[PDB]
Amino acid sequence: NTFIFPATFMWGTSTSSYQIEGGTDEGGRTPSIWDTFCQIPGKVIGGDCGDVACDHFHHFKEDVQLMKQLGFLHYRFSVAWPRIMPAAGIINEEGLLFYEHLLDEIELAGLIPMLTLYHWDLPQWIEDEGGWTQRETIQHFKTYASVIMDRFGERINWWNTINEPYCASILGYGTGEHAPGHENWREAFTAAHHILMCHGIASNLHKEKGLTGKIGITLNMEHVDAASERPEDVAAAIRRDGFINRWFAEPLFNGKYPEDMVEWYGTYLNGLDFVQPGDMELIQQPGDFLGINYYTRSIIRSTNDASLLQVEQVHMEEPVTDMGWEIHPESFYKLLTRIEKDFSKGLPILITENGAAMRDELVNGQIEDTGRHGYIEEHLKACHRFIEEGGQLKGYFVWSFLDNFEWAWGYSKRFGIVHINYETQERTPKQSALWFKQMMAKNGF
Ligand SMILES: *[C@H]1O[C@H](CO)[C@@H](O)[C@H](O)[C@H]1F
Repeated sequence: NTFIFPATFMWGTSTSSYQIEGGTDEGGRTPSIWDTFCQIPGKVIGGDCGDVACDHFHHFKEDVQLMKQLGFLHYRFSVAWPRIMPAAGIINEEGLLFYEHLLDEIELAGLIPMLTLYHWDLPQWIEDEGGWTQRETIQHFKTYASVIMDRFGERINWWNTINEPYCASILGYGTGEHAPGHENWREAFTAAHHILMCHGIASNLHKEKGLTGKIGITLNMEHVDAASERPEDVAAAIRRDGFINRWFAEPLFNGKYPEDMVEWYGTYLNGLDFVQPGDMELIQQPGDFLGINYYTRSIIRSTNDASLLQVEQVHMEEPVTDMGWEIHPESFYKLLTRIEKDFSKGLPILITENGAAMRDELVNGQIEDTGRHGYIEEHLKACHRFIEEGGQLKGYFVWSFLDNFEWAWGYSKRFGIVHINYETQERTPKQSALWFKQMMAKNGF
């Protein structure tokens, strides 16, 4: 009973610029939308902000070194837009420089990087103009994406255009739970449209520059189950499915929005007026791979409330993380299968984010995060069953190399395999991290 992964399975770890970097007002960086957002009372637990965070801006050389010794060959990070374009058309050399020195270390250590272009930290000066609700913002992204592709490109093996368009649009302008924090469904869908286009934008700039590195977008997807066999619950699950999965996957591989969902939104879509000629075509560019982020399945029931979807999420209390998320690895194998079947039916699948947050305690310099550990392994068994069965999964990046700013949850939630002591900023690998190093060694378990 062993699980040996492919010979070329890419193993790595992922992080995000605002979530770890710190150095918010250093090197010319100007405020991002989350710096404004974290300041609104009640938006983020304990009022935590991305101020300092893990301070990766100063400890990066050690962190990359710490990765190598940990056994990792791939590292996915993101570039802080506010660090590159602190203002309308200016290009901050000091910022392009930080990532350069970072890349030096990546290569010096002998690792293969994956640069994520957009990971929710939009420049506040851009949100001032209307942010993602304005087509013009797509032009500002083109500017940003070109600079980074020209300044590099000859050193990037994998390009990750947008990380989870669903969060940045639905949660950022619709539910108000992420930054900038608007509660307007007409904006959320307009924003989802514009961010989805920025994926095409970067994919075009990619072909024109003739870069050789791979390119793909990242969607957070979730397997959905109906709460009961009642017709309304089944309909409820369908809606939730199109809401998170189909509304972003459909345009990516089919060049269209889910018809059923388009109807359910109706008025809020304003008749798809935000869609201009050539937009859908621009958006339908799968690229060389499809990045996926998964954590747990959702159990859905119907309600007749005042919410957009009118769906309720049954809160499974059985085996859950410190975040209250159910631990159902079966659903991961199930979601991966459904992703191949539709949409990627062939195209390489890369798991750009998978992990869990548990309560961590130090026992004489070591953290026995048996819980987190069991979570990675079990979910890896699902990826293994997908493979072996014909699954095109070519990689897996454990989410959070280090504990970091967990958005609205702040620092209270730790996804790291490496412990961060925020009073001293010192790093300390968790048992789960040691387990991963051994695992990648034998390339299995
Ligand atoms: C994947 O989800 C985790 C857990 O919420 C976030 O910290 C990452 O930014 C996201 F890409």
